[PDB]
Amino acid sequence: DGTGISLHRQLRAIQQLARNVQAVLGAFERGTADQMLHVLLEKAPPLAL
Amino acid sequence: EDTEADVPVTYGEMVLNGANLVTALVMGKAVRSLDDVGRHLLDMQEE
Repeated sequence: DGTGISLHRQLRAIQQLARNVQAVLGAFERGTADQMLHVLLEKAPPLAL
Repeated sequence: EDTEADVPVTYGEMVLNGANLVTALVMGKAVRSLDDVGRHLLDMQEE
């Protein structure tokens, strides 16, 4: 509506969206590292035997 | 009849600009013509 109420409202959604998209960008950065351990434990029988 | 001639005026307005924003999106109360009151609230106590 060309008012300052609108631009605050417009900017809030982007300040969520950027905060949202930074989460999933860090997610595959985390999730790769999560997956890094799983195939290493599908192998590697324990030390004792 | 005085005349048939009139001198009206154009609109007035107030838009949330100076601190009215901060008093609305952080505080709840938004004073119409805040800054002229807000200065004079800092003016009366020294008189």
